[PDB]
Amino acid sequence: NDWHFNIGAMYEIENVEGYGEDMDGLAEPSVYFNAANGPWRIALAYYQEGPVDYSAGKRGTWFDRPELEVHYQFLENDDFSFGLTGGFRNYGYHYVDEPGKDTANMQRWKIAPDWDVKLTDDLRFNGWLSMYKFANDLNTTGYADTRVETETGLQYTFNETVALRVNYYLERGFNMDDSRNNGEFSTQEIRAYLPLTLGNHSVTPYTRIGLDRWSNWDWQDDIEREGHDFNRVGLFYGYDFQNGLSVSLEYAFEWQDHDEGDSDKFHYAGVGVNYSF
Ligand SMILES: CCCCCCCCO[C@@H]1O[C@H](CO)[C@@H](O)[C@H](O)[C@H]1O
Ligand SMILES: CCCCCCCCO[C@@H]1O[C@H](CO)[C@@H](O)[C@H](O)[C@H]1O
Ligand SMILES: CCCCCCCCO[C@@H]1O[C@H](CO)[C@@H](O)[C@H](O)[C@H]1O
Ligand SMILES: CCCCCCCCO[C@@H]1O[C@H](CO)[C@@H](O)[C@H](O)[C@H]1O
Ligand SMILES: CCCCCCCCO[C@@H]1O[C@H](CO)[C@@H](O)[C@H](O)[C@H]1O
Ligand SMILES: CCCCCCCCO[C@@H]1O[C@H](CO)[C@@H](O)[C@H](O)[C@H]1O
Ligand SMILES: CCCCCCCCO[C@@H]1O[C@H](CO)[C@@H](O)[C@H](O)[C@H]1O
Ligand SMILES: CCCCCCCCO[C@@H]1O[C@H](CO)[C@@H](O)[C@H](O)[C@H]1O
Ligand SMILES: CCCCCCCCCCCC[N+](C)(C)[O-]
Ligand SMILES: OC[C@H]1O[C@@H](O)[C@H](O)[C@@H](O)[C@@H]1O
Repeated sequence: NDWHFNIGAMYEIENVEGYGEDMDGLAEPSVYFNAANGPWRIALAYYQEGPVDYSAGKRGTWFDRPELEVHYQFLENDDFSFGLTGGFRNYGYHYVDEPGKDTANMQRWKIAPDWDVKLTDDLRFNGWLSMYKFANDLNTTGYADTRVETETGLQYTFNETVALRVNYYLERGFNMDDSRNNGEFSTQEIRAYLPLTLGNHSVTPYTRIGLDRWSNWDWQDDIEREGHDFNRVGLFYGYDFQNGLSVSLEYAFEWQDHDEGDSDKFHYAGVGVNYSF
């Protein structure tokens, strides 16, 4: 048909309390492009994660992450939309003072059906399920070869200005390859959002309530990545000029109730820009 394209840049931040120092902030630059015809979406992304910049470069384990995906929109229509994504991703780890470690490259393969089913003129049952295989350098990297993920639930529309999404979120890492044991975990949350849609402004308060969560790792005392889920309240802002230029702001406070002397607390901040054409 016609072709559509986007390009954008997002910069995110993730902190931990207190003052302190617990050590001491992540930074997540990233850029994307997508296109754009028909039931076909082509996407590529570049992401990178590491400690808060200050680079001599005396950094700390960081990692970069090319991404490519293609999405096929089988059926779209007000009754029952259905869709699919295959994805490939590469984690390019660079360890900095982790004895026994220099560098890793683990791949992730992704198969994610998605859906939007009408229930009434005010209720929808939308969602995505996502199946992954992770490939090389697992021992080094700690991932677990297989992982399921899904966020699905109900949307109710008060009117063109206010909506309510309440979802079940589930994330299981497990190993298909007995015997490997590394990165096994399970997360369950309820997620609730109230997308406010005020002309060009867009605000969404939201929250994640953990149902049950267990891991194999970050407690006493392992380093941090995927995944990695916390109770949070957050708010997302978004503005569309109709240029084709949008920007966004998001902030979220996350906690973990504990039995130590008190409890671990996190901050997320996140600005984006997107341009359509
Ligand atoms: C893909 C590129 C998106 C924009 C990159 C983020 C721009 C800011 O880069 C920033 O340098 C500054 C040091 O004062 C700080 O504000 C940030 O912590 C640092 O990462
Ligand atoms: C990644 C997007 C590819 C777009 C190709 C379909 C046509 C849209 O843009 C196209 O660029 C092509 C060369 O790049 C030419 O064949 C077309 O004449 C030009 O219109
Ligand atoms: C720009 C739109 C033209 C369609 C691009 C080629 C695909 C047309 O063919 C489609 O592909 C599907 C596989 O994804 C199959 O279910 C069927 O062969 C068909 O519906
Ligand atoms: C045969 C080894 C790879 C050859 C290059 C292209 C074929 C890759 O095909 C497969 O993609 C799968 C995605 O689900 C992965 O699980 C596998 O690691 C891979 O072998
Ligand atoms: C995301 C918002 C959650 C509320 C929507 C689902 C509430 C579950 O309630 C259900 O709703 C159906 C629609 O009338 C009723 O017909 C069912 O009998 C009832 O069990
Ligand atoms: C509208 C939002 C729906 C919330 C549903 C909460 C209960 C979900 O059902 C869940 O199915 C899981 C499959 O992994 C089981 O393992 C869990 O025991 C069960 O709680
Ligand atoms: C994972 C790194 C942070 C990116 C967060 C994107 C915006 C806020 O996270 C939420 O995720 C949902 C996924 O189903 C989106 O549908 C919501 O609109 C969005 O508010
Ligand atoms: C995606 C590309 C981003 C380029 C952004 C360049 C603009 C720099 O952003 C700066 O914001 C500050 C607010 O604290 C103001 O004080 C400055 O006037 C402004 O230049
Ligand atoms: C189960 C229904 C729950 C309603 C959904 C509202 C979730 C948003 C959380 C609000 C936090 C934002 N606030 C109010 C502090 O500004
Ligand atoms: O569509 C929302 C997307 O969010 C991402 O964070 C998930 O990893 C994808 O599987 C999902 O499709």
